[PDB]
Amino acid sequence: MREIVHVQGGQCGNQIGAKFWEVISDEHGIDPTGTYCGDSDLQLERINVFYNEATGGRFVPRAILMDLEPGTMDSVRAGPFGQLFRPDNFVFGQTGAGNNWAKGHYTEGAELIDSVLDVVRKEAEGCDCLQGFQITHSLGGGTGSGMGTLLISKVREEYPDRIMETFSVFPSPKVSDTVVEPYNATLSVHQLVENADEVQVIDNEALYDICFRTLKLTTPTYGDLNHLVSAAMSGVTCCLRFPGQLNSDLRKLAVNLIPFPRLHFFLIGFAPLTSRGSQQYRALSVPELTQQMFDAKNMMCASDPRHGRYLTASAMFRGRMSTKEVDEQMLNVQNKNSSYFVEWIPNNMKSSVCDIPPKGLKMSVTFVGNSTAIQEMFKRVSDQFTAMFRRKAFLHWYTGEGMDEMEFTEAESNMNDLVSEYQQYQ
Amino acid sequence: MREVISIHVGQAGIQIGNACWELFCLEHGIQPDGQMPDAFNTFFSETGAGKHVPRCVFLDLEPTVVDEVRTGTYRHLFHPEQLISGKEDAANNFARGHYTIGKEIVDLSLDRIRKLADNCTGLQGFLMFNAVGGGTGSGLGCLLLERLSVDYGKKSKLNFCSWPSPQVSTAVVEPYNSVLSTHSLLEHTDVAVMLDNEAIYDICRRNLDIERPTYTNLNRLIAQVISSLTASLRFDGALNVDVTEFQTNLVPYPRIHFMLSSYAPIISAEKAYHEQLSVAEITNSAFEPASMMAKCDPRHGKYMACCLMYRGDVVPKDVNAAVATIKTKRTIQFVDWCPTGFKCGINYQPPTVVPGGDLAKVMRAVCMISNSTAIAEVFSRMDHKFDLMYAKRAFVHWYVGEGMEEGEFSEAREDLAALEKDYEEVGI
Amino acid sequence: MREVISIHVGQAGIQIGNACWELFCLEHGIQPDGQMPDAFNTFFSETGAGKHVPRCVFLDLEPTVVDEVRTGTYRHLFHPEQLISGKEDAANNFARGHYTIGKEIVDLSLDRIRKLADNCTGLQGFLMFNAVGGGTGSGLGCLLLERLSVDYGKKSKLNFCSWPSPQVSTAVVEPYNSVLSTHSLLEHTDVAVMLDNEAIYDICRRNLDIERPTYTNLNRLIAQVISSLTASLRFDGALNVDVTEFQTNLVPYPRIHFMLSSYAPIISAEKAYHEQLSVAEITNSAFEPASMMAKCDPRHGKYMACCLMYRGDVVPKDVNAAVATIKTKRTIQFVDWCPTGFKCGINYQPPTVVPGGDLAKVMRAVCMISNSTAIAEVFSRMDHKFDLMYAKRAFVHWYVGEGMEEGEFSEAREDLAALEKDYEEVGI
Repeated sequence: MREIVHVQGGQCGNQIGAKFWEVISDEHGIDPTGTYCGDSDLQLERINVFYNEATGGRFVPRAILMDLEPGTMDSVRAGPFGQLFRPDNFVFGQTGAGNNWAKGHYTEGAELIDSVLDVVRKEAEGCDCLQGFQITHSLGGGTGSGMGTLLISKVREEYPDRIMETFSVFPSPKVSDTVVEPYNATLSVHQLVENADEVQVIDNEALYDICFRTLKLTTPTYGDLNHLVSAAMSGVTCCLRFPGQLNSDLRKLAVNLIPFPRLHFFLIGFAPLTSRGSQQYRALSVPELTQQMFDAKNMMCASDPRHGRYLTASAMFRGRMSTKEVDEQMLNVQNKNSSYFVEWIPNNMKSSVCDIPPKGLKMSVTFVGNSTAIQEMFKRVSDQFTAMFRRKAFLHWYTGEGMDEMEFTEAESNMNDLVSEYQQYQ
Repeated sequence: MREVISIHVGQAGIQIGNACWELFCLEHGIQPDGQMPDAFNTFFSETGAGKHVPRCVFLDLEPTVVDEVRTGTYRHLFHPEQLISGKEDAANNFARGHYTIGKEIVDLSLDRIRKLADNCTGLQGFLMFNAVGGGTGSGLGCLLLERLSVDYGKKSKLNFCSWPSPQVSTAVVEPYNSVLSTHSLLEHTDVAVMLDNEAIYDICRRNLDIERPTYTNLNRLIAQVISSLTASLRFDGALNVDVTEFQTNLVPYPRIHFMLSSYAPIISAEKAYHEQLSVAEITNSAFEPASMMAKCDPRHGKYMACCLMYRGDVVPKDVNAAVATIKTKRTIQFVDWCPTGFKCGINYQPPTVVPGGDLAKVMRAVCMISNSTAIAEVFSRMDHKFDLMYAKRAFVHWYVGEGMEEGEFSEAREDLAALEKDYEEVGI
Repeated sequence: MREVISIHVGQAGIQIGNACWELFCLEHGIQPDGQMPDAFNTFFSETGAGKHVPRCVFLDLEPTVVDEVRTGTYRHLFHPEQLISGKEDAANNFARGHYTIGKEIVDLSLDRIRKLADNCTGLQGFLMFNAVGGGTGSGLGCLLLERLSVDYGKKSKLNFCSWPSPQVSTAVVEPYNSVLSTHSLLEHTDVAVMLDNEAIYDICRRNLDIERPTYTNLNRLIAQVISSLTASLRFDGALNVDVTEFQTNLVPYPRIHFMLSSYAPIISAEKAYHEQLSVAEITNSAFEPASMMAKCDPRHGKYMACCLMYRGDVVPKDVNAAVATIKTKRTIQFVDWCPTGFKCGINYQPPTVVPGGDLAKVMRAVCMISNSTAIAEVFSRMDHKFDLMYAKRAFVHWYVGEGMEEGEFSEAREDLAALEKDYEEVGI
């Protein structure tokens, strides 16, 4: 049928991907041993999208784990749902790119990339005919940003016509891990604009805001943040895995979202999100759900959507629900919030209904929106990049391992024009 | 002997066809297996020991809509190669459904259609069900109609289009999809009926008082219209008409074959208790502008031709009295050069009710199919919305890079512009 | 064929209509469903398999009184669209009911009335029920009447106004609403009957001997008057009277169409046992000033015209014997220019008693509608009360701020002053 090959790169990508396989396996009813339990036909009818039969009855994920450091991949294996993956699909590195984009892309990543290309071709070609890839990584680190995006370049050259969706966490706006964030981010974006088909932006500070103000969790760990991102990642591929009244695949979402080929950066949201206290007090219905979906407080990028215009947005609803309220609420938002939508695209909103809700909830929605408010982040990290590059700070940890001066200027030029093009349609 | 072949293309075509074939099975009293415990021969084939298989093909590029029919209650109703599936979706792209992933499925589809049409020559025609705003419903709809036109040249081809609504769309690329489809529906279909989604939404809100209808309650209403349309072919009546005489009676000029629909009464168990359903009153409700099923107010248009299908305990003298009242009423406008603006048709068998559905048992019903000059608004609004999108070439790179040439947008636009001038010139 | 349309506007109109329609259903023997287990054609329609739906519309701006009818026992007697509800109350303002909120509901009201009036020609007239002292009964009641006057010109329009009492008010701003309504029901109403609350209160205290009746006991008595008025349309009689023949016989000049009521006998089960209910004595009790239904003593008036509707086992010879005694009695006096001041009607069908109600089963009854010059006092009392209120401009800011201008108070006052002088000039 249609198949998605999963690639998890870097420490962030592995730990966000580990919880993704937790949430998908539970949704399809796979035991951590790999066996099926749950006696329902709809769970198993579309399982080849993410799993492979192993002639012993067991299902193995089509996932490739990639890092340059052996530590964090051992942690994923040792944890629960860690015995699910095939041991050959783990590709280690020994030395590790110490938060260096240059050593992740040019020097240290180069002797590993041949090995990860072997394993991704083995899984990709082995079926009938592939639908796409999904890559989860970070654009702050070394191995997630450097060799993660090298894989994107190599697999686009091998499979040119297939879609390639990437879940990237951006650098945080105010306070920052890994002091060379803007060097890693700007160098990764300029060839992720030319090699990736749809790119979905996550910020850690937006996730912290959600876990404080909406979920009211006192101590959110990385376990809880990754669970939220995994919920949204499962919602975008609801339609592939379950039937629905109005079906919409990943390429259906791509054609409906991106008006011009350069701009394919999306904001992700999830609803409903209530505290344990307020679970029993809240109305679950379509009009309430669309109101939480169109909130700045619920978006997983910390960029205020009210400062720009939604060029086009899409809402993948899940659950047994009536399609008039799916239609009329999307009309309601365009009439009420007239100023926040662009005028030369009529009916900017796209709706899709999948009939199987996530476990425990009667109804849920994932929001993917192509907004021109994403220029606030591209401007911000460009200014942080231009502040450090004028004085040539931390440059010879990139210059020394074969990345010359001209590619930094090209990276800034290729990203400043992206800011300008968003202003063009504002 | 005489039969009709149904083609369902796209997700909307299949799910409307699911409702259509559930009604047809219950009306002729066949079980989901396909055996009843020669009036039905126009829709079902005899296959050995009392067993009947429908004369339909299901075509979609997505497997996710057809597989549930393969595994549902109606697994063994359909012949397994009448349900044809591709591998990847058209993904709201006319160019995908027409050029790239088109040729792999249409060859298999034409093989099934040829085997189904060569059983008893003298077949009436083709019914095509599709969504105009979609990818495969528009793209594969063009390609299959081109191939059917070349092979079965002298044939009637009726199309039931789920046209996009003026306000609600549930896609963004539908101004592109609709104008490109209408170029290929103009030269390749014989009679097209426009059905709108929000028209059936508001019919279900006022007449049935369902505030939250799903796609299933829209499809039941569509199925009742098609059953009443083909009731004359299946059952005996006082004044019957087949599908060939629709073209003679509704299409005055070759390009003007766009038709509206209305069905009356559509009443629940709360309202059927309190209404008399006289032939005079159900025909008054049929011509009422908010009971039209296309969201196109006919007050600002002139009726070119109108065709009324009465079904049930209807005497022909009450039909003649009821149509006379309509002519004398001044709120409708007929065109001056069509004095005999009506075709009447009477069938004996009352409309069938699906158990556990939302309609009530009615003793008599009317289905109205009308040609009017009010259709100028429904094409001019889509003409406007394509102009906004194409102003600076939004969403074009998905079409043009993926196999069709820049300029087919312009050629389709001038064809739609020619259709607008044609409707204006006829109404003078 | 021959029917009348009932309009109920305001809370008082609805609750009086509730008692009216309970009596009409029980006398013609239809159940609350609407199916009986051509006499009913003047009030009820035919809807399919033996079901009958009333020809009435219920109008209020405040939803509480119409929701409670829609959820009660009589849910499916009424058509769901015949009970029209607003969102917010008129709140004792003529200005609100006429100008601000009133216009949003009148369009929906006229649509229902047009559909109900187009069923047959020879529509006999319209019966309107409203409270003069209220907001929506006065404001929206007037507004409906301009639109009815322009459309249905020649059709008779009878009004039953629940006039404010001399002493009891239950409202403070109702002198303003009453004078404004009376100005605007002069030119929009053919026949107006005044029903007063304290007149029914003291009739129930002396005749039926109930010390604590409520509004539902008032409404039963009102329902008996309307049933006796329209008994000749529904049933056969010895000498029948139509509704167009009331205005010919009781209105001498266009501006005098304000009449009283009386009904006799209204006796309980313990008193009916002891009374011989002769035609002579029930007509003596009808003309008795303490049995009148407006609280307006006719001893200081002159009867201009009188209409007597006998109902039951009444022979025409006892009518002639009884009315001769009335003419010869000197405490009741007639005007000099009207020598024959009587219209008599006899109907066969005896009055029907509601079970659990407080009237007794009687073999004969009289309903009397009389025009007199005693109406000068009932306009004079509000003319005193309106002048007191308006002298230092109280409660006017509620009207003026809401959309009517200052000066319609002045115009209404001078029109009422003109009406007082007209009644005085006729009686000379």
